Amino acid sequence: SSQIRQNYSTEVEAAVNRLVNLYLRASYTYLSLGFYFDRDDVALEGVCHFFRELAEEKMEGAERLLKMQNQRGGRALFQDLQKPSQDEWGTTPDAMKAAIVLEKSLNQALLDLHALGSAQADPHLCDFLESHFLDEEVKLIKKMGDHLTNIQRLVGSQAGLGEYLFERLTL
Amino acid sequence: SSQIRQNYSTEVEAAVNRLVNLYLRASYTYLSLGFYFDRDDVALEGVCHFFRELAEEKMEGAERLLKMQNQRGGRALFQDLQKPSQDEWGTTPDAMKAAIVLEKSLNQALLDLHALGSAQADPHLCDFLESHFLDEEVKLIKKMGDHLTNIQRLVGSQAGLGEYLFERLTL
Amino acid sequence: SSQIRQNYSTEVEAAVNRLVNLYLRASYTYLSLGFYFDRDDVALEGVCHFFRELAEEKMEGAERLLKMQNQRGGRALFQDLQKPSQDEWGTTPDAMKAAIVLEKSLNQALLDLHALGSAQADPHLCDFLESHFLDEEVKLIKKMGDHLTNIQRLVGSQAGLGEYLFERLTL
Amino acid sequence: SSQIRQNYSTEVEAAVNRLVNLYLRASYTYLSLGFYFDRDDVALEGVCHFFRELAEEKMEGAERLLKMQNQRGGRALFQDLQKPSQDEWGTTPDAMKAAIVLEKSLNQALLDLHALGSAQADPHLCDFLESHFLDEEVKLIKKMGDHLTNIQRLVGSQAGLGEYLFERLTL
Amino acid sequence: SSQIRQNYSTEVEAAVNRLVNLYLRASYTYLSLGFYFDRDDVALEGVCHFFRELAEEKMEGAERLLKMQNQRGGRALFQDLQKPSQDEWGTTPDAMKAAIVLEKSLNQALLDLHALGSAQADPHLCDFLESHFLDEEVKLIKKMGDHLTNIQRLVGSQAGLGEYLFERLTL
Amino acid sequence: SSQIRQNYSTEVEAAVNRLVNLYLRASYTYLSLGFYFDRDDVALEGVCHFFRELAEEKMEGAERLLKMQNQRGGRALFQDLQKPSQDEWGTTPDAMKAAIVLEKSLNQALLDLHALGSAQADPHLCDFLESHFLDEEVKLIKKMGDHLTNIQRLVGSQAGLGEYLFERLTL
Repeated sequence: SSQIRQNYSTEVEAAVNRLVNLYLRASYTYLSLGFYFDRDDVALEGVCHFFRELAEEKMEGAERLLKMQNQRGGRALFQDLQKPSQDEWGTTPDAMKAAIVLEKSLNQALLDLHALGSAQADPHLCDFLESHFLDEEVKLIKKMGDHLTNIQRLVGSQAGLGEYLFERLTL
Repeated sequence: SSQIRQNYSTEVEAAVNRLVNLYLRASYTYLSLGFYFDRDDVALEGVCHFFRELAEEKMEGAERLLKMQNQRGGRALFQDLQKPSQDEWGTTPDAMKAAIVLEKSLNQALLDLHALGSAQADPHLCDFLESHFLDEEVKLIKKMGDHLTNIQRLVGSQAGLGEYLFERLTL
Repeated sequence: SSQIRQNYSTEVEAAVNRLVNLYLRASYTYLSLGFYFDRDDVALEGVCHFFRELAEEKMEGAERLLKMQNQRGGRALFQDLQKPSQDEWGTTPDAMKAAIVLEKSLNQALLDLHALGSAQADPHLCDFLESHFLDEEVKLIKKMGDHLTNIQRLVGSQAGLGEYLFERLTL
Repeated sequence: SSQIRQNYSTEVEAAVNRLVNLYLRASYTYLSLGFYFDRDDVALEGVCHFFRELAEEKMEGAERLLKMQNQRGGRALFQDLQKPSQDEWGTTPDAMKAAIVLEKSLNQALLDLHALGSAQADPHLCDFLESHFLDEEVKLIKKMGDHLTNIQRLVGSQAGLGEYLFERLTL
Repeated sequence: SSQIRQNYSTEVEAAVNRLVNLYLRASYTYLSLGFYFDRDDVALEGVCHFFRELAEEKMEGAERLLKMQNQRGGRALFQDLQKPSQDEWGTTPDAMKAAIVLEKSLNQALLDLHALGSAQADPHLCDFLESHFLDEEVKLIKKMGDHLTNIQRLVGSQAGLGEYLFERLTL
Repeated sequence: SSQIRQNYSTEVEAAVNRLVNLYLRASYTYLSLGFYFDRDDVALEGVCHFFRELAEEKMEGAERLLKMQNQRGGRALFQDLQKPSQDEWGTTPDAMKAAIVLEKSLNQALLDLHALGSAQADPHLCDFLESHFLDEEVKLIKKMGDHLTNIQRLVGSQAGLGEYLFERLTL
């Protein structure tokens, strides 16, 4: 048995492994989003960069979860990673909506894990999530909502022109 | 009685306290304008920053009035501060029009106080207002008019696109 | 409905708006305290500076609450601001006691909101308060208690002399 | 009665004093461990330094607890400090095992205090512990487990040689 | 049809997508290897760092392949990523052998793609692989063989001690 | 038996262990004095700092004794540490008198050990004490006497005011 594990439930251990899978899946989704916007027939560089940077952020999240798993004496277990939900991602608003869906799903998983940690009286977990994950998600989701509002306002006017201007002047 | 007060009428003293209330009310209005434009469903950062900066400017004006009140030997008296006139502020032109209404009201209050000071033969007051308030108001109102003209020219063309471009390229 | 709001109760949203009002009221109270000590017939500069700095701190608190409200997808609503409870604030101990009453009231409002957030299973709110508000209040209240003890020890000896020495050597 | 105390239970106050005693006892234990490894007939400098540094860390923890006690308006009460459990500490693995026992005991005391604070609805305490104590303990216990694994792997091979190599190349 | 594609076969396009999957799978495998060596009951930091760095290198390879796919006018298509072949990776020699198996498999896939490109008379592909992938693989495989020889020589002597010394003095 | 011990009596060895206990007890006493003056209802920061610094000095003394014990080939033995003689320490003169009592007791223990070393013809011990302990004690006791004289002169005049002025202008 583990020489360091203390107050770390099998329930939380399993939930952390599942959350790693979710973060790696998110990273994969963002890899796909980024490279779609790099296509010569899409060609929105600021959008490609926005999603490639998020791919990296989600990988960092997964790594942080895995370091914590080992810090607590749990055992990292990896599962197959499902491919992203789409092969083509449409226009900038389509993609930004998909991103917000994805983050809200990650945020609910974090909230669910926090609730489990509170049920399990695991304050270290609760602190860990609050400190590195919950505020980052709220900030990111707010940024994405601001972006969606701007993109929608622009493409309601003139879609092609609006997409270009958002990419050039916001991203 | 005050050991320093000299040539400072009760009329001007009361009028200065009223003008402080007006400046604090203006500050409050600008706080509300700023945070409305920070909403995820409005999301015009340059507009939020424009009004938050004015909130600070109006607080500075109130503070300057209060320092002067004490310099002259008058007594600062504070009243309840009424909430801003609106909870939601519409589009950028709506908000800029409301700002100009608000500043013209502050400018008339300054002009009224200057007239009172002249009637009371109070040249220190007259100098104080001219030096720190009257030119600032004229400059600010000119800037706001220039902004309104630009915003109107833009949103007459294509409203969503125009609002975005003003926020990105002027503010 | 809000495109970003998630796990943010109407109860907490309303409570945050109420707490903003409380912080702005506190800011106003401190504005009044500060300028009272700037009067030529009170003339305690270090005391004026102490309270003017707190006025600014409480405004910053209100602004932080309002940024968070929008981050979560709630809607800032502003109410009339009641004037401070006094027009004149007595001696330095009187003023410091009033300050401690005021902070304890803000601290209880924070504790009450934290309890609501815990009842609503809102860990982001709980983290937000703990990180930016609860330790600041405990630190500030400790400083104020230390000051009150010192002022009381001094003015028990010789009131005028003691008030002067506190202002010159502590503030 | 205390002019600053607010939402700070007698239960938590007493528990904090007990935790101070535990941290000072731990500091004492580490003082003893350190100087044992400084003996000419033990002579493992990196091990002496490892434990002397922990002695200092635990004293810092006690000091932080005591500052917090006063910040909250509680009263520090000190008890006799029991001497460490051993006069001689064996080999490096013996000592590292004893260290892990000691830290797990401190970590359980922290967890117990956090639970009490949660029962008492004391979020400031909960934040304090999470921010300065709970992650430090988890990090330190992980480091100690890593060290124990390495020392065990080495001394299973050739005990004297392995002890030397750990001290020279890890510590 | 693509406005830029020229001399880029559907065969090579599909083979590039498959090679991306292989590189992402390799990255995943290295993530797992790295975190296994970070376990408190394995605790070989230099080994964890060696494999975590390779995880990053393989992700970079995948990204380079994907940039090239778009440069040529092909379409990135992503598939499910299978989990690594093991959940626990044994001792340092076990892990290094598994790494060499993995790289030889990547190198054969590169050789196979180069042969296809030569059959398809696609010199750009051939240059791309030679310039960014084929020499990197040969260098990395040589390093891994050197490491395996050293680890084997050490653990043939005294396994625990040898594993430690390799981690401390080579990695 | 010890491979280094030479001219180091069992009598001096035991006396050094006892003196370590005395220095650690003194350190503890100073910890208590310091935190008493940090209470919100005592609130004399310069006094808290004066005693917290002495706590650290006495710990350093204990550490120096323990390094010397091992240098000579003796064996450090630790005993239970009795809690300080008081839970509350009164006014600044009360506390300074208690400090002088405490230092005079440490100084007599040093003198007693020096006499023992001279009886045992142990010149290294005699040099050690003279070089690191005896002049430090004489300097510290002189400083404390100077402080007591000043505090007494001040609080004979007006106790609260005098206590404040000493803390602000001497400490």
